[PDB]
Amino acid sequence: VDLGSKSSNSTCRLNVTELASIHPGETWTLHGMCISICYYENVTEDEIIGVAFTWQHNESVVDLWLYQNDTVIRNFSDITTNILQDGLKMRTVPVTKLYTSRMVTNLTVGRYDCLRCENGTTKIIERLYVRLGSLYP
Amino acid sequence: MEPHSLRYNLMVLSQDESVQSGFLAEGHLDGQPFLRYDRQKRRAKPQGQWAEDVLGAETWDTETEDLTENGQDLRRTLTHIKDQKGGLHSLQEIRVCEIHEDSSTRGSRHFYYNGELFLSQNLETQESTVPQSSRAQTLAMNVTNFWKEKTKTHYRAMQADCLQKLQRYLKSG
Ligand SMILES: *[C@@H]1O[C@H](CO)[C@@H](O)[C@H](O)[C@H]1NC(C)=O
Ligand SMILES: *[C@@H]1O[C@H](CO)[C@@H](O)[C@H](O)[C@H]1NC(C)=O
Ligand SMILES: *[C@@H]1O[C@H](CO)[C@@H](O)[C@H](O)[C@H]1NC(C)=O
Ligand SMILES: *[C@@H]1O[C@H](CO)[C@@H](O)[C@H](O)[C@H]1NC(C)=O
Ligand SMILES: *[C@@H]1O[C@H](CO)[C@@H](O)[C@H](O)[C@H]1NC(C)=O
Ligand SMILES: *[C@@H]1O[C@H](CO)[C@@H](O)[C@H](O)[C@H]1NC(C)=O
Repeated sequence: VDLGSKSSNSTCRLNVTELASIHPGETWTLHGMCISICYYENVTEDEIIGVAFTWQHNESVVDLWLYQNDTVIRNFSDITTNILQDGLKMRTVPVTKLYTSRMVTNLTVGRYDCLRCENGTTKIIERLYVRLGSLYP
Repeated sequence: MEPHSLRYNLMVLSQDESVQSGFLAEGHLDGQPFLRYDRQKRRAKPQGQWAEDVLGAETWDTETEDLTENGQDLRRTLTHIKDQKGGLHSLQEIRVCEIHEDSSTRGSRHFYYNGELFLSQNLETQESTVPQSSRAQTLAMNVTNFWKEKTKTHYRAMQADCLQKLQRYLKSG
């Protein structure tokens, strides 16, 4: 699967096996909550961006959803736990946000990597680890 | 045990057909003020010693951007409310999210025109409620029609924003 923008000559072939070793722009962990909100400036019409999900319990098991031209072009393979899995464009600044909100279960714990192609290489702009736990402190 | 909560209170004003520049805003966390908005500097700022010294300073960068987006949206909405009467008019939005002791969440927004509730929306279910009055119905039709011209995504994203912030603020304390 390809990410990035053909018009900007910045396309990258996704290799999920390489994601673990990529240094993310920002990285954090939530316990008992799965809400990832990734911030993309100056997204072009043809640019494919998205979110990879690597299961906590098997690093080889990776899901993906993809966004292009303000529409979801690929859902997670399992959407039953999804509360929100879509993008939106802000009005006051030229920013597109990708929202991934899911029920936290033994099947959604893991690593969520917000992806972008830059100069034909895969970047991770934000990485969120999700773990079980009590939302209420 | 009472739920944890994050509450935003924004207000915009109009007179003689012109929506004033800027907006008013405040935020409360678990019932206590933590956020104020400097309308001149156009900056969210801490309210109280706890918000000043405990919350990360990045809090105010994020809140400034988020309030600006919300406040400009509210200015736009007021522009499209039909009211040709003179005088100072106000549109206020109260937005709240909660985390309950059983770890479940709630979220809603409520709109007041000249102090009168005319529309409430449940941000988790997308259900809207309008008071039984001819005036409130007219106002709510006015607003909801303007919005019509990603609805579900829009409302759920507001809830996601709020919940993410609440979780972060609770951790800091
Ligand atoms: C994906 O990445 C791994 C690690 O670099 C590499 O061994 C493998 O050859 C790559 N797969 C493809 C199809 O390029
Ligand atoms: C996006 O594009 C605008 C207009 O060209 C430019 O001013 C701005 O710096 C760009 N944003 C970023 C963060 O690259
Ligand atoms: C993006 O979507 C719009 C429809 O909303 C369409 O008119 C436009 O051609 C699309 N752009 C591309 C490059 O697909
Ligand atoms: C992890 O996933 C890979 C790829 O599906 C599979 O080959 C492997 O058996 C799994 N390992 C475990 C311990 O579940
Ligand atoms: C993603 O899932 C939604 C809900 O089932 C569906 O409406 C939409 O067509 C799906 N999109 C794709 C590209 O599979
Ligand atoms: C996984 O979680 C579900 C609830 O989502 C629960 O019913 C099930 O027992 C769990 N299974 C394991 C092996 O943890």
